[PDB]
Amino acid sequence: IIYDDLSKQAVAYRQISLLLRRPPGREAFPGDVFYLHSRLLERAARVNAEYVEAFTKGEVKGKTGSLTALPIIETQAGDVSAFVPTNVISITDGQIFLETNLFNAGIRPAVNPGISVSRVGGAAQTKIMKKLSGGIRTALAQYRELAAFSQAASDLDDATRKQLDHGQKVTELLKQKQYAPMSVAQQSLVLFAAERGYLADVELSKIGSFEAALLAYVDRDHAPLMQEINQTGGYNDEIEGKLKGILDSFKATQSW
Amino acid sequence: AGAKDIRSKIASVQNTQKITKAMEMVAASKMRKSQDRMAASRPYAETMRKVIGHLAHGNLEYKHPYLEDRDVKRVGYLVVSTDRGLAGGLNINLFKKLLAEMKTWTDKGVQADLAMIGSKGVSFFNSVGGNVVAQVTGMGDNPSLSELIGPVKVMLQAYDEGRLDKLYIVSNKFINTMSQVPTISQLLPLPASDDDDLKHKSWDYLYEPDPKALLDTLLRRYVESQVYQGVVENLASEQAARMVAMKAATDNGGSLIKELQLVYNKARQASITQELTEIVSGAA
Repeated sequence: IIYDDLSKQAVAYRQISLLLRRPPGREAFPGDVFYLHSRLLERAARVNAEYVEAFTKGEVKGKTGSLTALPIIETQAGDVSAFVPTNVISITDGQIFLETNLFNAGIRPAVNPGISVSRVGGAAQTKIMKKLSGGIRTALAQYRELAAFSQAASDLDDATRKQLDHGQKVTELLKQKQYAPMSVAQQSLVLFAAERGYLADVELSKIGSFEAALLAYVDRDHAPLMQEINQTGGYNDEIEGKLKGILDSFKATQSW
Repeated sequence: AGAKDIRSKIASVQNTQKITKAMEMVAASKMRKSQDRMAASRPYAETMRKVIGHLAHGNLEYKHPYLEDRDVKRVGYLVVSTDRGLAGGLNINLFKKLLAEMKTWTDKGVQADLAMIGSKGVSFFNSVGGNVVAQVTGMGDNPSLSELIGPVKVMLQAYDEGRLDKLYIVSNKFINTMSQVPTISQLLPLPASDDDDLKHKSWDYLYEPDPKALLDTLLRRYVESQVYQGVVENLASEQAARMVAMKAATDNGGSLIKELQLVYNKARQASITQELTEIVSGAA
């Protein structure tokens, strides 16, 4: 379930409540504005099979149902510390923070690491995704901070240089077109290529081409592995070896 | 904190930003004038070097203490620094490179020796405790060779007395308008510059009064000239470094204005909301 703007709902409760003369609080919302978004969102949940069985009078056995919620909040000037944004951050299991400076720089989708978090944890993710992703999040946050200080003065010590190159290539690798979804096999190949070092010798202006060619290469020849990884998200040494062969052979044999 | 004093801060930082922009413009222009003064310093030194090559690599190649190579027992550095701040790390980078090499020689048991141009280096190596035997300061943006004569004469006296075996100049190099680098180069004993020609057969100088006397005066003038060239290049490097530093400062000041204004506007809106809540909830 998607809620397109909970901030506009909060405005609506402001209008009804103030028209009923209820005394306002911070930013003129009622204190009941926490309870509003609380009881709405708290319905979204996953329920155990005993509840499903008791509810449906035993017509469904052993299954477990769920409702997944992606609420949307519009916030002024990127201020994450205003009242209603802070209330909803206090209710969800995490947030995805989109930064206008990244978006204007053409880095899209403009996800900001460090502020964005998923408090549920890696339990949601599949095995191959969890193993290949790992510390990519904090590496990106640290790359951005390092770029902040590197802009200020010149102190380059060769590991800083390679950290910067890696971070810049990863950010160029993360951007993606609108209405262009890609499956877990494609995502896992992309992450594998990024973190097993294969993007060495590859230009930043070539990164998008490198991906287009690689996904076409794996769609053409080693398709059965794609079917396997899309069926079960299993990370084995056998599958790592196959991926290693695919990336070795692509990097050595193909062009982009 | 409080929106009236926040607005006061905003005005103050805006005024600061204007003045740093002005300083960037001025630094660029001064860089231009000092790099014109740099080119005029070349011809004197280079024609002097052609004469010195004619005599020193000619068949009349006298063995002069300035011209000969001997084992290092003591070593000296002539060091150029600014009289003025806001130049970024130019002085500190140069001093770090100097500290590295000065450590390397003194581990060989070699006593170090220092002569300082500009007051920043004087203060720095007084804090470090370096062995400073001569200094000149307050030349500002109008250096002159006659002022350099003192420290270089001291170092030269120690050199031909045999006390110092090698003598460097420590200075930044104005490689580009956009980039500069700290350097250490040996000025005594005379480096083995290629400086080869055989046309001297056709025009051999009539040495009045003596050849060796003229050669000594030429070497002394050459060392003086090289020191002046290094000083002028370090001045141009100072102007370029201050230019880039003021550019960075102006940008950071603007980037701080854009945050203080968000704080101010949020406080403005909150104050209006709270006062009007008190008034409306105050009635009846």
